[PDB]
Amino acid sequence: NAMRIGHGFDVHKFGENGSGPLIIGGVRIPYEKGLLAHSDGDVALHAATDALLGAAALGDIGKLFPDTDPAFKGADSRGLLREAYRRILAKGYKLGNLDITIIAQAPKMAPHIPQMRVNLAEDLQCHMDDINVKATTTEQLGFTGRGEGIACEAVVLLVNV
Amino acid sequence: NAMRIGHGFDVHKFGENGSGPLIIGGVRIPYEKGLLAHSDGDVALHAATDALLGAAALGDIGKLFPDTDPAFKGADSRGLLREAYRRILAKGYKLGNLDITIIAQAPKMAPHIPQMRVNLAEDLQCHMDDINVKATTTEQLGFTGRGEGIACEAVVLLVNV
Amino acid sequence: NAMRIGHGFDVHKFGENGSGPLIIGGVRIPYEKGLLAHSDGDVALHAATDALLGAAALGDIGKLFPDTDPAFKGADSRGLLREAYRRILAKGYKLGNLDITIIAQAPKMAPHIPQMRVNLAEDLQCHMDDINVKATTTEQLGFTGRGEGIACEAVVLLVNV
Ligand SMILES: Nc1ccn([C@@H]2O[C@H](COP(=O)(O)OP(=O)(O)OP(=O)(O)O)[C@@H](O)[C@H]2O)c(=O)n1
Ligand SMILES: Nc1ccn([C@@H]2O[C@H](COP(=O)(O)OP(=O)(O)OP(=O)(O)O)[C@@H](O)[C@H]2O)c(=O)n1
Ligand SMILES: Nc1ccn([C@@H]2O[C@H](COP(=O)(O)OP(=O)(O)OP(=O)(O)O)[C@@H](O)[C@H]2O)c(=O)n1
Ligand SMILES: [Cl-]
Ligand SMILES: [Mg+2]
Ligand SMILES: [Mg+2]
Ligand SMILES: [Mg+2]
Ligand SMILES: [Mg+2]
Repeated sequence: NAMRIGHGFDVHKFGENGSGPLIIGGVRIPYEKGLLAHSDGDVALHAATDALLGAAALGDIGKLFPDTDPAFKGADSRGLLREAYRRILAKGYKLGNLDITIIAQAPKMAPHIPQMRVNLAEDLQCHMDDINVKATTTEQLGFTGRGEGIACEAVVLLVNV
Repeated sequence: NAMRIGHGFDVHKFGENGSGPLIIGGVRIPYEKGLLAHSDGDVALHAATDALLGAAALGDIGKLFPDTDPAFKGADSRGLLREAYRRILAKGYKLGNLDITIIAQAPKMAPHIPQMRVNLAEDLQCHMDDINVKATTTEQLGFTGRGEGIACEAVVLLVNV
Repeated sequence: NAMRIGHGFDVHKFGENGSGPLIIGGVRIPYEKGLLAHSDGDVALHAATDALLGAAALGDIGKLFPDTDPAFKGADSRGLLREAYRRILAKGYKLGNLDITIIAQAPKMAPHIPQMRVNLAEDLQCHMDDINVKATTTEQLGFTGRGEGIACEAVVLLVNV
């Protein structure tokens, strides 16, 4: 079977005005709060990993890396992504292309998108043209608009090698 | 045209502490409330049906099965899915693969995912490897995090027969 | 590379009981409020444009048409869509198919869907069978259910010409 589709969706709640600031798409972004989570809280990498595992019918991140397991407290999401991708390659698939939509009232994602694409293209061993990332606001509506957290949605295509 | 993409999204509000407990992905899940709806309220099957009808440019579930029509009060969502799939086959398409993301603060979906995949693979007459299901929390943010309802998002690929 | 996937997501907040009523999918829909936005606020066309640009790894609408730029105040979203599609064709891709899910408590989208599909098929120079549009409610949950805005989600497939 030639191609497979995958979808990922992930949310994190902000901490308080201590938090050690954002990592999104492997990029450290300046901000007054960070996202609370078992690992580094990288919403964009989580959504992307799930899209990949989902396309491969491998479940999701929780399947591969139990949230219960203390070996992943503060785990680097880029490492989790690379491991999942390794498994996807093992199963005979490689990335066709990926598209990510970050949903956050703030901070601005646009300055960091090029580096995010760099990190992803590295991690998924492909050309940067196979990675798209956008960011969008929720016009101050709902919990993202209220600034209580950031959500991220990802969509992916795997090609059979 | 070789392949077609489809997306589905569906939400249901919980009832009170009577409700007759969850059906999700055709699986009856133990819980203090059920989801109010015209049919059985199976959010995951609704999202999946819409993804399929959407890929086929057949509209959505409301198009095929009027919500107004009393013949579908408490309708089995698996039956609705099978009917839609019948129509998709009629139009010359079959499932490539499906991926589903349930968004619910509770109860835990993970124990039921294998059976959900069984029901879907049966319904869409395919191998279980063409079905992925994940569940995710919203970290207690928004109406799902607040426990007022469950949302579900589905993505699908149809292949031309 | 044969096919590319894209995802779009967009939200707009309603104005007050002046607002000059809805445009969605290029269709003017009767309503007591309109959606506030820099351009015409057409959530469905925005989500679709982003899905297209995202599949093409061209970023999103903000990339092509700065929100800062006064040349796009009240810009027609259909025009923005046509420009983006022009760029996608330039890059060697054409629409495979598109699917859109409008998320709105009200007004009813169903009466307008056929015209929306007409506008899109015109804009993306394809057959209406390559366009699907659905609408869904959020059962009065969250900010859409509360009627403070409308959200829209789009998914797309590009084929290499
Ligand atoms: N956290 C965020 C959110 C948005 N953006 C940028 O702002 C643009 C869109 O933001 P938004 O206010 O959500 O735009 P629209 O909803 O499309 O506004 P309009 O109705 O005027 O088209 C995006 O392309 C993105 O580059 C960003 O950098 N960081
Ligand atoms: N109703 C739910 C919600 C979640 N899960 C399980 O819990 C995992 C993820 O839950 P969540 O708390 O949403 O995880 P993350 O947001 O990814 O947490 P982290 O930041 O620590 O990675 C999933 O893989 C799923 O198996 C579940 O069984 N039932
Ligand atoms: N703003 C809206 C929202 C919904 N609809 C129509 O109503 C149907 C579904 O609405 P909804 O109440 O969201 O349906 P379900 O959630 O699927 O209800 P049920 O549980 O009974 O299946 C759709 O197919 C659509 O045609 C509409 O015209 N305009
Ligand atoms: Cl909310
Ligand atoms: Mg984490
Ligand atoms: Mg129902
Ligand atoms: Mg606008
Ligand atoms: Mg909400």
